[PDB]
Amino acid sequence: VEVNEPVLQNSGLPQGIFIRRHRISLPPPNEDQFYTVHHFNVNTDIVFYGRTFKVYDCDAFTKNFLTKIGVKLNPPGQCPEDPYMKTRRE
Amino acid sequence: MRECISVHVGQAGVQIGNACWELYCLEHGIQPDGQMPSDKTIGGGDDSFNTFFSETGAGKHVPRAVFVDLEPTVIDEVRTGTYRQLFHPEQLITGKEDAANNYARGHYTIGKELIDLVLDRIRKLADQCTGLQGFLIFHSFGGGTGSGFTSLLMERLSVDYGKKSKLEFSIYPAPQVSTAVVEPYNSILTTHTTLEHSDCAFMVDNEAIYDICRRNLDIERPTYTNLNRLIGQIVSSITASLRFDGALNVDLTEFQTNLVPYPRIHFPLATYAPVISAEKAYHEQLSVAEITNACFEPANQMVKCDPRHGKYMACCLLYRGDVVPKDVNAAIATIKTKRTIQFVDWCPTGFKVGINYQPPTVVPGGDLAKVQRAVCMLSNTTAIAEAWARLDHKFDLMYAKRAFVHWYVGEGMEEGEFSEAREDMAALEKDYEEVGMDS
Amino acid sequence: MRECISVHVGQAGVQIGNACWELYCLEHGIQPDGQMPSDKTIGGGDDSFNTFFSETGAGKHVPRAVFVDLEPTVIDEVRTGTYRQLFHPEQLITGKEDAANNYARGHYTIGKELIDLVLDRIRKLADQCTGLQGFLIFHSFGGGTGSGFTSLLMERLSVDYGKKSKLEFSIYPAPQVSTAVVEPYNSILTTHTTLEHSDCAFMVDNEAIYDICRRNLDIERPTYTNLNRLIGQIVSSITASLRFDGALNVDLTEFQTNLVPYPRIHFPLATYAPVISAEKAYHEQLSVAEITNACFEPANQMVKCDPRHGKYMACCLLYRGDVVPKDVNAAIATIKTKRTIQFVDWCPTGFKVGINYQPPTVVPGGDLAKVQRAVCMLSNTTAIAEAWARLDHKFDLMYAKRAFVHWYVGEGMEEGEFSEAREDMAALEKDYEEVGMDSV
Amino acid sequence: PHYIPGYTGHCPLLRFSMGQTYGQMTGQLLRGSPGLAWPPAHRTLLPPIQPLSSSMVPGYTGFVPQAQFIFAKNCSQVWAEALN
Amino acid sequence: MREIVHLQAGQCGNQIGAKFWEVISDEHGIDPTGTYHGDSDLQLERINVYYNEATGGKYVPRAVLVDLEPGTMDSVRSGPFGQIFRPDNFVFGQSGAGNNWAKGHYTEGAELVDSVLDVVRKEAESCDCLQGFQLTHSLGGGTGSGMGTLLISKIREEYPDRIMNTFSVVPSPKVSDTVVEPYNATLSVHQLVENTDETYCIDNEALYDICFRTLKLTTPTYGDLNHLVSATMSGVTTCLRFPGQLNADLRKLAVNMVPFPRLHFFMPGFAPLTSRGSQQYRALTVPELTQQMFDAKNMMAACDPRHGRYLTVAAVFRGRMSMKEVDEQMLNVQNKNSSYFVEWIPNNVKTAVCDIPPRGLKMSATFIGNSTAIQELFKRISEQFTAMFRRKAFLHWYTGEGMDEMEFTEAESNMNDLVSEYQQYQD
Amino acid sequence: TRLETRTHRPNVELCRDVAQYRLIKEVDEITHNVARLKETLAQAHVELKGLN
Ligand SMILES: Nc1nc2c(ncn2[C@@H]2O[C@H](COP(=O)(O)OP(=O)(O)OP(=O)(O)O)[C@@H](O)[C@H]2O)c(=O)[nH]1
Ligand SMILES: Nc1nc2c(ncn2[C@@H]2O[C@H](COP(=O)(O)OP(=O)(O)OP(=O)(O)O)[C@@H](O)[C@H]2O)c(=O)[nH]1
Ligand SMILES: Nc1nc2c(ncn2[C@@H]2O[C@H](COP(=O)(O)OP(=O)(O)O)[C@@H](O)[C@H]2O)c(=O)[nH]1
Ligand SMILES: [Mg+2]
Ligand SMILES: [Mg+2]
Repeated sequence: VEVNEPVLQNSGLPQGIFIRRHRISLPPPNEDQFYTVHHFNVNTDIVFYGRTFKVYDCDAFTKNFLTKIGVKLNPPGQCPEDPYMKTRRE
Repeated sequence: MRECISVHVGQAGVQIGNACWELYCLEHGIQPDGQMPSDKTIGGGDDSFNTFFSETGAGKHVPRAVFVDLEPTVIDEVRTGTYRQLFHPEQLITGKEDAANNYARGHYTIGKELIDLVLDRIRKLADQCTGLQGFLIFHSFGGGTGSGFTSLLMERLSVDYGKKSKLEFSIYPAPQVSTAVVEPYNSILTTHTTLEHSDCAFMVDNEAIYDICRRNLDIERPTYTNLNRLIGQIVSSITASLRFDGALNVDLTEFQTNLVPYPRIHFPLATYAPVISAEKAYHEQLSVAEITNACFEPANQMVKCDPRHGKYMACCLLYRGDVVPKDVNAAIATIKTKRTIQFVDWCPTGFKVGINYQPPTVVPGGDLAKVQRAVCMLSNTTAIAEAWARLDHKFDLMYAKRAFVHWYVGEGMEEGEFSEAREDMAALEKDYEEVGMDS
Repeated sequence: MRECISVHVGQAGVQIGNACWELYCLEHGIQPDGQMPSDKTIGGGDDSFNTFFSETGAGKHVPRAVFVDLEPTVIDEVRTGTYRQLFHPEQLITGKEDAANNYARGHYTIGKELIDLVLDRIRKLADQCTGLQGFLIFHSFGGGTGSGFTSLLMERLSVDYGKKSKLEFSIYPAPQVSTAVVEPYNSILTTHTTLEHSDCAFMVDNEAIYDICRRNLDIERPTYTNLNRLIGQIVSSITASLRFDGALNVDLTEFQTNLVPYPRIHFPLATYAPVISAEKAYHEQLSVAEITNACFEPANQMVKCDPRHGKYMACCLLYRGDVVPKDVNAAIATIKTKRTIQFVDWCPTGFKVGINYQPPTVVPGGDLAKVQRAVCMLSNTTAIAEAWARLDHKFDLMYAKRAFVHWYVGEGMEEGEFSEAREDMAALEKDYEEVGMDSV
Repeated sequence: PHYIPGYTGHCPLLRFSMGQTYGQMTGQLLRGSPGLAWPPAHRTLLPPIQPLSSSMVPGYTGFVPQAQFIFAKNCSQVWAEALN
Repeated sequence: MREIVHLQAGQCGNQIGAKFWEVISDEHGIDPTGTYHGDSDLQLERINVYYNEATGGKYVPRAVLVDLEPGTMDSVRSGPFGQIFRPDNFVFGQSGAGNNWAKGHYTEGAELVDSVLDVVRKEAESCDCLQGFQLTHSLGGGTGSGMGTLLISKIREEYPDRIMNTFSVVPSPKVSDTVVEPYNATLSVHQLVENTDETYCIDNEALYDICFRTLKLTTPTYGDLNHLVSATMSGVTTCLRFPGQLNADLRKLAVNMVPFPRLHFFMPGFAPLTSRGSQQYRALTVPELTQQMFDAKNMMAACDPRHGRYLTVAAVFRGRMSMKEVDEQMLNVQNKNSSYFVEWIPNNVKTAVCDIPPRGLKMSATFIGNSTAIQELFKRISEQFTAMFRRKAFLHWYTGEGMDEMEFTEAESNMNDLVSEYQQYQD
Repeated sequence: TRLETRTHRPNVELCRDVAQYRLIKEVDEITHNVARLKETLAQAHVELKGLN
C-alpha cells in the first residue's frame, strides 16, 4: 500500500509521496498481520501509523476489480473543501 | 486626627497604586465598591481606616487618593475596573496627549494645562483633614509623566504646603535591563529638583526584584503584577503604626529625625524579610533572630548595590506579628559581632526598632504566605555611591556626542540645564565619600 | 543542644543517606511527612530527636542534613519518593553537569561553582544549633564529587568553622574488585587532603561487606540497598548515646581522645557483631560473651585487612540493649589472655566501653532481625599498612608510564601534584611501621 | 451598568442625544439600543467581587509537559495548571 | 481621541492602502458595509482613532484617497471593502502623471492639491484633538512619489506640531519595473530628509525573499505581499488602540529611535512569519520570536543588517507575556552580538508589550531597526542614477515640463550628504 | 458485577471457596464462546461475498 498526495499550488506544505511502498501492519489489536484486499472499501476510515484517513471515492478500474472480487461498494461520499484554499481562491 | 493623602503619578504609579489599594481595602473590612459591611469582626481598632479614608454617610468610605497622568488609556481601566465606584470621579484626572519620555514635554509643555486642576483637588482633600501626617508620592524614574510632572508638583507643594512630610517612592532605572534608550537622560535632570522638596526618598530598581522572585519566591517568569505586590507590603509596614496600636511604635515624623544624618542624604534601602513561598515555608520556622539575618543578606536587598563593600550609617527596622522585645534585642547583639557588617565609626547606637501586634495581611491571588511575623528594614548605607556612579556613565557616553538632546531643547529648556544637573549629581557623589571615611 | 549536622556528598553519599534517614525516622516516631501521629505514639516521648531533627511552630520535624551532588538525577528520586515531603527544598543541593570521575573536574573547575551555595546553607543549619557536637561526612573514594569536591568541602570547613569535629565515614576502594579503572589516582590524591582536615575517618570496603552478607545473612546476590542498611546500623550505634539515655555514656568527643594516639592515625575499623538473620536469630542466645568474641574475628571485619598481621592500639566497644556492666567486663578479660590477639606494648589498658539502653531498631523490608542486644567495635590496628601498600602498587603501576594523566593535567592542575601525594602515602606506611616496633 | 462621569472613550450614539447626565444617558444606551448589535463577550464593566502537583518538591529538575507557556506563577502553581 | 487621518497616494498606495482597511476592520468586528457586528467592547472602546461616525450604527474610515487618473479609484470601490469609504473623499483628476515625478509635481497635481487640502482639512477640523497623519506611496513613479511629496509640504507648513508618518516601498537594483526609476527616487528623498517626521523604507526585492524562503509560498501575487506590509502598519498603532502592561504610542517611538534630526529611515519586520508546513512543529515563546525578529532573513528592506551597526531597535510585542522575559532577551542579544551594536549608546533596545494579539495568534511581535546598513540602499541608487545624468539620458521629459539642470545637482549633493552622515556615525 | 462486589468482603470472611472458582471458570467460558461466535460470523461474511 502506498499513499500519495498530488501537489497543489500555493499550499506551503511539503507535498508528494507520504508513505513509501511497503506492507503495512494492522492497528495493535491483532498487530502482527498486514493489510489485504478485503479491508479496503469506500466511505470508510482506514488507519495507517496513527493517522486515520477517510475514503470518499474510487476509480473505475477499482470499482470493476472490487465488484469482481465480490464486495458490494458503499455509495460514494464527498470530500469537504479546504477552508484556507477556498479563502485564497475566492 | 492622623490623616494622610496619597497621589500616584504615571502609569507605573497607577499600576503600583492598584496593588496598594487592593491591599488596603482587604486590610480593613471594606468591600471593593467602598461599602464596609456591618458586624464582621475585623482587626482594626475603631478608626483604623481614617488615615487613608474619608467617611461619607451611609456606610460608604472613600479613599484619600488622586491618580494623575498625561495619557488617558491607563486610568480608563480604573474607571471601568472592579474598583470603579470606590473613588470619587473627580480625582482621576487625565490629560489629552502624553509627554512620551520627555521631561521637556511634561515639565515644560503640557504639564501646565493640568497642574492648576490637581492643586485645587489637593486643597479639597487637605481642607477636609484634621492634621496631615504627610503625603505619599508614587512615581518612577523612567519617563516624563512619572518624573517630569512629578518635579513640578513638588515645586508647587513645597511652597504651598510648608513642611509637611512628603515621602516619595521611586523606581530607579535598572542598569542592565531597561526599556527606554534615554533613561539616563531623564534620571539626572531629576536629582537636581528632588534634592530640595522630598523629605524622604526611597529607591527600588526593577532588576533586583527579579532575582528575589526567582530564588526566594519561586516565580520563574515574573510580570509586573508580582513586583508591585511586594512594594505594597513595604508601604503597608511603614503605615501600620498609624492605624494599629503597637507594643513599640514609630510614626512618619520619627524616621526623618532618625534615618537621616545630614540634610542631603535621604536615600534609604528597603528589604522585607520573609518574602517566601507558601509551599516551601511550611518547613522552616521564622524566629525573630532568623529573619533579622535575611535583612542583612547581600542578595536580598532591593537595589543592585552590594552592602558588603559599604559601611552602614544606621538601620531602621519594623517588626510585625508575634514579636517580643527580648528576641529583638537578642538578635541585634548577634549582628554587631559579625565582622562582615560594617557600621560607621561615629554611629555607636546603630539601630532603631519598631514592634507591632498587627500581622501583615495576606492578599488572595498573591504569591506570598500567611506568616506569623515579618520584618522590614530601612537601611542607610554607603553602598549607594555605586548606584549613582554606574548610571552616571551611561549618561556621559551619550551626552558627549549630544545624542537625543535636540528633542528636549526645542520644548522649553536650554543646553545648560543638562550641564547644571550633572555637577549636581557629582556633588552628591562626594558627600557619600566624605561622610563614610572613618575617624 | 547536642546537635550534629550531616553532610552527604556524591551519589554513594546520597544513597547512603536515604537508608540512614529511613532508620532515624523509624527510630523516633516520625512519619515520612515529618509529623508524628496523633492517635498513637510509636516512640515514647522526650526531645530525643533534637540532635537530628528540628521543629517549626506547627509541629513539623525537618532534618538538619544537606544532600549534594554534581549530577541532577540521583537527587530527583529523593524529590519524588516517599520522603519528599520531609526535606526542605534547599537542603537538596544539586549540580548542572557531572564530574566525570576526575578530581580536577570536581576540585578546580566544577567544584568551584557549588562551594558558594553549600557554605551559605550550612551556616543556616549551624545558626539554629545551640551547641553543635560536630559534622558528619558520608562519601566514597571512587568518584569525582564524592571524592573531589569533598576534599574542597573540608578544606573550607576547617577554616570558617574552627575545629568543630568533622567526622567522616567513608568507602575505601576495594582493590581486587573495583568498578573504575581510574581509581588509584583518586584514592591517593584524596587521602593526602583528608589527612590534615578530617578528625576521625572510618573505612569500609564494598567487597568486604559482600561476604559478610553471603555467609552470615545468607543472601547470595546482594544489591547496594541490602548493603547500605548495614551502614546505618553503624552510624546510629555510634550516636545512640547522644539521644538515648545510657548506663555509661560516650559522646563524639570521647572517641578521639580514646582511639587516636598520634595525629595521623585516625583510621579505625568496624564490626557489627550480631549480624544475623531472623531464620537463625531466635534459636541462638546472643549473650554478651558470644557477641564480643565474634567481633575480633578476622572473617567478620569490614575492611579487607587482617588483624593477625599487626597489633591493636585501641578498641571502642559500643554495647546496646539488654546488657549489664558486669558481663561486659567478664568478656574483656577473656580476650586479653590470648597470645594470638596481639595488643601493642605501650597500651596496657586497651579498651573503652559504652552501654546504652535502647535496643537497635528493625527496619521494614530490611534483612536483619530485631535482636535484644548488639555490639560495635572501632579497633585501631597496626595492620592497616597492608592496605596502604596495595593501593601504592596499583597507583605506581600506571604512573611510571603516565596513564590517564592528561585528563587531570589539562584541568587547571599542576602535573607534579601526583608526586606530592605519593610521598604523603609513602611517609604514612612508615608511621604504621614505627608505632609497631617494640621498645627495647 | 454605566460609566462614571470622568470616563474618556467611545460610547455609541452619545453625540446625538441631549440634556442628560453622562451616567443616566449611558445607562439609557446600554439598556435600549435596538439598532446596534451589542456584543455578548464584553470585558469592561466587571462585577464587584471581593479582592501530581504535591508529588514533587519545589526544586525538582525534570520535564513537565506544557509548562513553559505558563507565567507569573509559582512552581507548584505552574505544575498544577500544566497537569490539572 | 489621539486620532489619525489616513492618506493613500497612487496605484501602489491604494493597493497597499485598501488592504490596511481589510485587516483593521477585521480587527474591529466590522462587516463590508461598515456597521458593527463584533464580539468585545475592547474592539469598540477606541474605534474613534481611525473613524468618524455616521447615524444608524455605521462607522466610516478617516481616509482620503488621492490619485491623478480616475481608473484606480474605480478598482477600489469594486474591491470587497470599498463600500465603507465616504464618496466625498475620492479626489482625483482626468489625465495621468506619465510616470514622471516632475509632471505630477509641477504641472498636473498643482491644480488638484487645492482640492485635496479641502477634504483633508475637513477631517482635521472635525477631530477632537488631532494626533497625526499617514501616507502610503512608492518611491518610483508619478502619483506615489511626485504629488505625494507636494502634499506633505502643505500638511507640514500648516500643522507643524503634529506627528507625521510615511511608508515607502523604495526601488531596488535587481528587480526593475521602471526605466526612469532612479530619476524619480533620487530627486524625491530631498523632501524626506528635510520635511517628514518619519519614513519607513521597504524593498520589493526582499518581499519576494521572505515569501519564497520563510513562507514557502510558491507563486506570491501582490495580494500576499500587501498583507505582509499591513501587519506592520497595524503594528505601530497598537498601543494607541489597545491597553498594555507597557505602552508606546507614536510620539514615544519618535523620540527614542531617531538620534539626530535627519536619520529617520527604518527597517521593519514581523516576527512570527512562518509557513503552513512548519506551523505545527514550532513553539511560540518570547525567546523564540526574538530569534526571528533579528536575523537578516526577515528584514523587509533589502539591506543586510550585519553589514553596518544598529543604532536603536524597537520591538512592539503583542500578547500576555512576562516583562522579565521580554527584558531578559534584550540583555541577551546586546551581550552576545556586540560588534553589530553601536558603542556610545548603552541600552540599544526600546521595548513595548501590548495585550490584545493579532487575531488567531496567541503571541506576536514586530521590530523597527535603525541601522547603518541603510547607506547601501542610498549609495546604490546614487551610482544607479549618476550613470544617466552624465549623458542626459531622459531629461527632455522632465526639463520640458518646467525645470532646469541645477535641480538634480542640488538633489544629488543632498543625496550624497545623507550617505556621508552614516559613515560618520557608523565608525 | 458479581466478582466486583464480592471482593468487598471484610477481613477473615474473604476466603477462597467453590463459588469464587466457579465464577472464575464461567467468565472464561463466556469469553471463549464469544470468540467462537466471532469466528463463525466472520466466515459467514466471506461466503456471502462468494454468493454475490
Ligand atoms: N515596578 C514597576 N515598574 C514599572 C511598571 N510599569 C512600568 N515600570 C517601569 O517604568 C519605567 C518606565 O517609566 P514610566 O513610569 O512607565 O513612564 P510614564 O510615567 O508612564 O511616562 P508615560 O509613558 O509617557 O506616561 C520602565 O523602566 C519600567 O520598568 C510596573 O507596573 N511596576
Ligand atoms: N558501599 C557503597 N558504595 C557505593 C554505593 N554506591 C556507589 N558506591 C561506590 O561509589 C563509587 C563510585 O563513586 P560514585 O558513586 O559515582 O560517587 P559520585 O560522587 O557520584 O562520583 P561521580 O559519578 O564522578 O560524580 C564506587 O566505588 C562504588 O562502589 C553504595 O550504595 N554503597
Ligand atoms: N507593494 C506593491 N507594490 C507595487 C504594486 N504595484 C506596483 N508596485 C510597485 O510600484 C511601482 C510603480 O510605481 P507606482 O507608484 O505604482 O506608479 P504610479 O502609482 O502610477 O504613480 C513599481 O516599481 C512596483 O514595484 C502592488 O500592488 N503592491
Ligand atoms: Mg505612560
Ligand atoms: Mg555520579
